Amino acid sequence: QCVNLTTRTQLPPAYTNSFTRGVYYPDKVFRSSVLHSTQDLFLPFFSNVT
Amino acid sequence: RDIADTTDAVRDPQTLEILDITPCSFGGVSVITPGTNTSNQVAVLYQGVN
Amino acid sequence: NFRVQPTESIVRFPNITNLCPFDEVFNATRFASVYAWNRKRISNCVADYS
Ligand SMILES: *[C@@H]1O[C@H](CO)[C@@H](O)[C@H](O)[C@H]1NC(C)=O
Ligand SMILES: *[C@@H]1O[C@H](CO)[C@@H](O)[C@H](O)[C@H]1NC(C)=O
Ligand SMILES: *[C@@H]1O[C@H](CO)[C@@H](O)[C@H](O)[C@H]1NC(C)=O
Ligand SMILES: *[C@@H]1O[C@H](CO)[C@@H](O)[C@H](O)[C@H]1NC(C)=O
Ligand SMILES: *[C@@H]1O[C@H](CO)[C@@H](O)[C@H](O)[C@H]1NC(C)=O
Repeated sequence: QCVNLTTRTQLPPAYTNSFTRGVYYPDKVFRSSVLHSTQDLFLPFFSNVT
Repeated sequence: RDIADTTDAVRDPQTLEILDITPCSFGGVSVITPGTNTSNQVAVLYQGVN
Repeated sequence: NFRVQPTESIVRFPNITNLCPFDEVFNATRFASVYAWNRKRISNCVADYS
């Protein structure tokens, strides 16, 4: 079964300044007072989040 | 892990406790002797261990 | 140099998880036929072959 909903208010999405969000834990390890340099799949700061 | 990037604490997977791993406690051997003509006995110094 | 040699080796891993359903395939009262065989796919578990 499938019914056409229609009423498509076709509006474009906007852009927002992603400031510092999107930082996760790159590995499964504990570090205490350690500044660690990683390289992994990340979201850059001040990005254009939709 | 630590600043030197080595394993020093692991999580016990059955009982959820946190242990720490202090190393194998090796060291050097320094032998304190007079001359062979003077005497024949030595003293042994172990480098920096309890 | 002196190194404190290890006394024993211990292997510690996570507790036994959910078992694979070998009880259903082996202790069923009535099995199927030869031309019609029930293909059961078993995954996401540890297979106890003991
Ligand atoms: C919804 O409308 C479109 C318009 O072309 C049509 O192609 C489609 O079949 C319709 N959906 C259903 C479920 O009939
Ligand atoms: C991305 O964000 C910046 C900051 O507001 C903005 O100037 C720029 O136009 C945006 N990019 C697009 C394609 O709109
Ligand atoms: C694993 O089994 C032990 C019993 O030896 C139990 O004390 C422990 O809580 C179990 N682990 C988990 C995560 O339940
Ligand atoms: C031991 O005795 C004296 C004092 O060191 C020295 O002059 C002598 O040559 C030595 N004798 C040996 C090493 O045989
Ligand atoms: C070894 O460690 C204990 C623990 O406090 C200490 O009392 C003792 O003095 C230490 N001995 C040496 C030789 O470092």
